[PDB]
Amino acid sequence: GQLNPESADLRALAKHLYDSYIKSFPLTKAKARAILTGKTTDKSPFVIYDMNSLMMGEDKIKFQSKEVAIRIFQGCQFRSVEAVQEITEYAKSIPGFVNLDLNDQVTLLKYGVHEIIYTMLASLMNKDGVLISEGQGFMTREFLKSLRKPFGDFMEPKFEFAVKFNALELDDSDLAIFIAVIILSGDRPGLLNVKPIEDIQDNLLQALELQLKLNHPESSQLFAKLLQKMTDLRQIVTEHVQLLQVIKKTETDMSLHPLLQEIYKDLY
Amino acid sequence: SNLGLEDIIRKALM
Ligand SMILES: *c1ccc([N+](=O)[O-])cc1C(=O)Nc1ccc(C#N)nc1
Repeated sequence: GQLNPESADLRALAKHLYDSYIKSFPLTKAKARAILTGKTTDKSPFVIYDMNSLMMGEDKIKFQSKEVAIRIFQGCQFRSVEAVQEITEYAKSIPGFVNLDLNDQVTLLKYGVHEIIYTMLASLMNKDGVLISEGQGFMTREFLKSLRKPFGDFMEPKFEFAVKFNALELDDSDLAIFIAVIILSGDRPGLLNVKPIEDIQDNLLQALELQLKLNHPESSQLFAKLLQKMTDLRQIVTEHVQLLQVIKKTETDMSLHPLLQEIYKDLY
Repeated sequence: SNLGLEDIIRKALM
């Protein structure tokens, strides 16, 4: 590798994406990691690890279909509108994106927002649980897993991804390019002009590859390992359709504590 | 839900 004009431009693109990333996403990985590792003295979050601590934490949890799981999905998808608008605003900063066909812009985003939301949810997760209520609470992984079916199986595949994705130790500089690569995926069904999309992603992939070489000297094949994580992201999104059919076939008890219903609406 | 998201995205792109 050499520091030539082309590498200089790729560093300028990584900086441009990072600055736009910071403007668009107020909840960065660094802020989440500071809370999870206790480095922030300003927002020590409450820990919800069982039904007893859940009812003691009624203070912090701040509060239309009939099925509980459907109402959870409707609510978290409504709560996720601000994230979708932030991802869409970030996409406008990707050089060449707004020049693409408008129908392709909508198609690229409507498939991409789900995978990006899961990527940023991993920043809120460690092996023990996930942050909720804007970092004011901490919901443990095993407590979620212990809830009655089908709710007990909702989040566990996401924790398994998050543990493997966080082991790559990406920072917000890395994530800014990775998010842009996800958006410019030429394989989305219904795309009209795949060629101009891949031309942009080719540029983003070069900028990502150089960023990872500069930022992670002790990671062999980090570029490849990170691209393989997109397979795990896609499978999680795909399995949400299957999760709907599990609900329509469960005639057992589907009632959930109202505080738990509110916590799930802050997830995805 | 899907066209709802497409309309959210269309409005945000304006
Ligand atoms: C919302 C709240 C909680 C969960 N969960 O615990 O699994 C999921 C959701 C949700 O709406 N998830 C979701 C919606 C749409 C798509 C897509 N495409 N993937 C996932």
